[PDB]
Amino acid sequence: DFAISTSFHGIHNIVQNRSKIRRVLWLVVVLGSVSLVTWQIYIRLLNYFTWPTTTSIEVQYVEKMEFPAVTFCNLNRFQTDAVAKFGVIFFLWHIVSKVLHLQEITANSTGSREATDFAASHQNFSIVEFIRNKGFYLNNSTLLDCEFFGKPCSPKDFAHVFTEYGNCFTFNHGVSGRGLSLLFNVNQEAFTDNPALGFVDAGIIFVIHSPKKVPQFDGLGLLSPVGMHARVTIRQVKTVHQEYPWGECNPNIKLQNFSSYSTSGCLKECKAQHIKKQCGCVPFLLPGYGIECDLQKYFSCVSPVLDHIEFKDLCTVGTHNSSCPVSCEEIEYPATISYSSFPSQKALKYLSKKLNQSRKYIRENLVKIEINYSDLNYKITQQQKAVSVSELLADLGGQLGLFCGASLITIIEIIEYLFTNF
Amino acid sequence: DFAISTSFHGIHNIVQNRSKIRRVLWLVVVLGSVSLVTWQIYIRLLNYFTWPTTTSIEVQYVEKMEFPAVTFCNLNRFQTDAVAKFGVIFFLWHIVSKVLHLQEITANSTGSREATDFAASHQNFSIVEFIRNKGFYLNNSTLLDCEFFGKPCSPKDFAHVFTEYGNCFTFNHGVSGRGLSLLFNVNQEAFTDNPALGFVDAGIIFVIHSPKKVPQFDGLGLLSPVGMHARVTIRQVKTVHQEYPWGECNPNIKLQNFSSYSTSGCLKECKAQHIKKQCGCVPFLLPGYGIECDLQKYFSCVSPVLDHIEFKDLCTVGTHNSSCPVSCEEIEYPATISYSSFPSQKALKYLSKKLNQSRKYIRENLVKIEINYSDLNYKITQQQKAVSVSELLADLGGQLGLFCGASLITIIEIIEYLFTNF
Amino acid sequence: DFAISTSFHGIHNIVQNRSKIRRVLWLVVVLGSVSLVTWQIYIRLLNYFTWPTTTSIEVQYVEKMEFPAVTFCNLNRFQTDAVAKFGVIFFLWHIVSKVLHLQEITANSTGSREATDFAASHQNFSIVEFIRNKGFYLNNSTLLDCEFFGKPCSPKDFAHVFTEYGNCFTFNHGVSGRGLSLLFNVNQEAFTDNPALGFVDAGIIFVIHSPKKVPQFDGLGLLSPVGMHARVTIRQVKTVHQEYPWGECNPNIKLQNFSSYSTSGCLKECKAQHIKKQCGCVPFLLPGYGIECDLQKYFSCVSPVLDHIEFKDLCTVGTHNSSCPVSCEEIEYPATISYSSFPSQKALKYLSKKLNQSRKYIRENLVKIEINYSDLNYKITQQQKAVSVSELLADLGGQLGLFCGASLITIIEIIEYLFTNF
Repeated sequence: DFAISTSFHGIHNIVQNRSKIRRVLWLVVVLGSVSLVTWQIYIRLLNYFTWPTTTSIEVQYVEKMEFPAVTFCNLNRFQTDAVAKFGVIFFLWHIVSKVLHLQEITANSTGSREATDFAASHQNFSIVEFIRNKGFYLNNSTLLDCEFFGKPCSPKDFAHVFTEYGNCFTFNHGVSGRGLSLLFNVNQEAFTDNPALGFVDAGIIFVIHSPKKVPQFDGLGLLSPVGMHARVTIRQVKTVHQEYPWGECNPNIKLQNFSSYSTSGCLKECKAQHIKKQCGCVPFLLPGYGIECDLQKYFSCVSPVLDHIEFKDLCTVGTHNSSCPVSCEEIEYPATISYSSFPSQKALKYLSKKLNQSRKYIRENLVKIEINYSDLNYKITQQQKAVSVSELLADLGGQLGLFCGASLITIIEIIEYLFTNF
Repeated sequence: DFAISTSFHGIHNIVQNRSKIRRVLWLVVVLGSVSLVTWQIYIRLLNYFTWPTTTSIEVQYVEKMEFPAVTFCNLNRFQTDAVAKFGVIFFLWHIVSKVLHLQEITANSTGSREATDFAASHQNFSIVEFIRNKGFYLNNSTLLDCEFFGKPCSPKDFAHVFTEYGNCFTFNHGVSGRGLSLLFNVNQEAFTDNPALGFVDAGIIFVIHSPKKVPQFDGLGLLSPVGMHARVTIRQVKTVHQEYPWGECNPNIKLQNFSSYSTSGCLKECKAQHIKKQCGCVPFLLPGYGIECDLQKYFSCVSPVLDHIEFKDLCTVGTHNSSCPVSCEEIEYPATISYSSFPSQKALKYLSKKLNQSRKYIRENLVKIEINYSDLNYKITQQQKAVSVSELLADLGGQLGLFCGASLITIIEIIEYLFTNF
Repeated sequence: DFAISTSFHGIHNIVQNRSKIRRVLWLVVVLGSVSLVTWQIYIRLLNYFTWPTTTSIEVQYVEKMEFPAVTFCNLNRFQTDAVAKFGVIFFLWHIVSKVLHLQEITANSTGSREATDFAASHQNFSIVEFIRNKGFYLNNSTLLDCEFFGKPCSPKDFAHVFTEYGNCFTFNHGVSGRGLSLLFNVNQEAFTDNPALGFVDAGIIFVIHSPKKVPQFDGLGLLSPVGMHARVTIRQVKTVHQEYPWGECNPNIKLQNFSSYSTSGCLKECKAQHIKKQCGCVPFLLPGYGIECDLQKYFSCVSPVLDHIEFKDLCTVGTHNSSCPVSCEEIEYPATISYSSFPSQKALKYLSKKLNQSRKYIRENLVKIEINYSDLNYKITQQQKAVSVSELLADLGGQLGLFCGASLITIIEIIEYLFTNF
């Protein structure tokens, strides 16, 4: 009956051939293969739900490509004559800058006692005004030369930015073997800072970032010494992550003002929100999230909260569980650096006359940098959903067909046959 | 009739079972699944024609492996006494070297006016002869020490090459922790060049490349300063690209003399052809493509053409559309550089007596380099044709079999049945 | 008969339809597709046995991650006053240290003749005791400052290790922008070594490695000069290899004491075994493999054997054939280094008073290092068995079903039908 009609292989022999050996043997093979189908399909479905993925890598030359943004800060942060009689500022800036650098601060120290006593008295003091006026600055005396792809550029092409290093200036703000070339005058005789707080090195610190991202110096910025010429070759490396089941991304999350999401952006936004809860003001190093806090509130309100946030781990990053998951698309600019003695014996005496300064000054103040695109200047890494629902529906077809030659229509036939029997 | 014979599932129920509920319901399921097959197969075929690809990465230690070729140039390009009374050469070389470095040249400048007036008069002048004789050279006084895998090597092991930096010498021309060790004497007192043209740094510039490729310094070469010891660890990174439909490669294109194709080689060959069209001679910095041009023709014929070629973008690179597509196989040598103070207080007085020169001279002239193979010194990235025609023919079989249990024979049966009906 | 029962498509037409055109044509299509099945399946099986693989890449931020171990050595290896009257030690250490550095040694040289004459006489001499007492040491006078994630650390946190550089000390032995910060005092006035043997540079040499691996300096260690501050950013890059058929790994091999396998560990264990065969003692630079050899046996027994081992290539590495195959899991710490002038003009006079030494001493002795984790501090590369037996059994099902709609049950039916005919 159903054996002659069903397309399930084997069963037709069971009824059609009634020989004892065949009538019994054929059913055994039917049972044997049928149980094999269930195991194989089970393995297939089990593997699918693990959410496997595979990656694709592309590397190419991009003749005309968008140069990134680069921000520069002086390793000496304050004007020498603006801090000679106002040494308290180093501890005040340390406390105030605790938002960006989370390095802890030791209470009862001599420095922290002087600053606290000062803040309680000089409540008018505006740290932002002081640091803006009495810090590093881009000027004809500070940026001796600069060129972008052979076109001269001026200090007016740099946008000012605040950072734990004080005033910082970013270039290119919002071809192989070509890029940005600069020449700085660190002017150690004019800019200084406290060495007792760990600021001993002299030079320029910079970070290369996308124009849409706020630079994050921390302990991550690159360095360049005085008296050497640094050649930096950068390559753009982009990576794409799948959503939570396949990757750690989470496109649902969006930052304030619906701005493009970035892991660093979430952390800054996350911290700013908490500080605005415990205290009614936000530090000026987190610009757009509200009002600026007074000097005193840094010691009383903002400082304890930052310790609490770190202590309770309220700003986790990374996994999708984290408050700041990995971004869907990550853009990175790996760099390799080589050095040459910048002032040559011929050039040393040429610059000495041109800049009207002694040769000793030149060797100790001038920093020369050169950031270029390599030849193979592009690379994309893609995470791919190895198998989709359409892809799985093919694999299950092969196994089911291979061992039994069945089909979804065959299953319906069996169910109908069982229903009649019931 | 055909229902009892066709293997297309479902239809057998339509005719065999004539019950109103079943006779109608079964056809509905047949129609439902049949339309599902077309959508799924359409998605499969649509995805196939996108030419997807997947990559494979292999990393391994190669005990005995072919060391690449390395070429060195002095950052000071001319002998001091050969150019003291012949300062015009700096602008002459700048104009002549415009083939390699495409940096533009400002007309009406004082330097360019003197050179042009000189060229109009000294038409006998042979720039190649001058630069070859009056430039950098490898000698016992310039290459103090050199060793390759523990075997001493001599200046005779270096092959001379012309470059925008003048005379350049390449080593190894056509094991972990071992490689090439060198010690140079830049001799700033003997080699100089114009700082007003942007040559201010002193040291050695070199590039690591395959022995079959002409070095391309441009703004891509690595640097090494005087008075420091540079340790460079290299790793060979090979990548393979599929043909145009799957990748950007194009194996059909081949260079002159059927030489191995390379993106840089195509650019040089492309430029040489155009210059030979507008002008009857080729610059000597493009060696094998014809005759050498006179000094005057550089100012009159070659220089304007290069601007035109860049202006019209006649030498695009990268995509398969480009005149110089990406090579099928790319070999790259990423490098990481570390530095130490080369002359120690003990060695400084040892070299002072050995070389019979003052300690000040040693600190400002000697350059020490060391290029080594890392432990994990190899890596291959392969682009693979994810699905071939054989691979696709399995996926289409699974979907067709799964939802209808049909086969290419089943389709022929339907066509024949329709033909009889027609 | 069998045509009406077999599920192999096409054959049913052969018997059922007896029209000359159809009776013959249908069999032709049956034959045509059947031969196509064999070719397609043959291609599938042939491709499977090549053992293809595909790779997956994951990159993420790890907020709290295990910092690696770092070991430091001084580029000057011996105390100046301990070797002034005992200059033979340089050649003795060169011979003894030949186990780690395999650089050959020239017999009949003046140095090797003095050392050999000394060894034959001073057979009591214990090289291990001398180097331990009369070498580099970590001390308050040598490690001026050190901090780990903001927590001060002391010389007692470093574990002593022997190396070709003499005494070496490893930190962290068995968060983004944070790590290890150090300040060394190379004290060139106290440590020296032979420049005639190729030790001319002064500074610090270090290698970053997993805590479970013995450091391998060789020509692979990183460098840091005196008078500059080096910022090292590291990222953990882990790779996994499949077994021999798919990759070069070989999990069966295990080291002595069933310790975790590592390519470098196998080489050290391999060499130690051979030396213990030809000679009855093992060098103390291979610690755990047996007894220490006498001073004389280094010249007589150990030295010739090492040449023989290298000459006969008894310690191959890499491929699964090699005596020391690639490890199943490889952990690597790529690093990028940037530099700044360490003593600023403000800090130079601050440290001069603090350390009670002249400014010239500071510039020539102090080394500052800083090893940090980057933001994207993790990465895993996985090699995957592209197709398993379950995966293959789907592809063979699609091809067989597509062209003939057959199944493993169909094949059995044919075999039984042929048996009856036979």
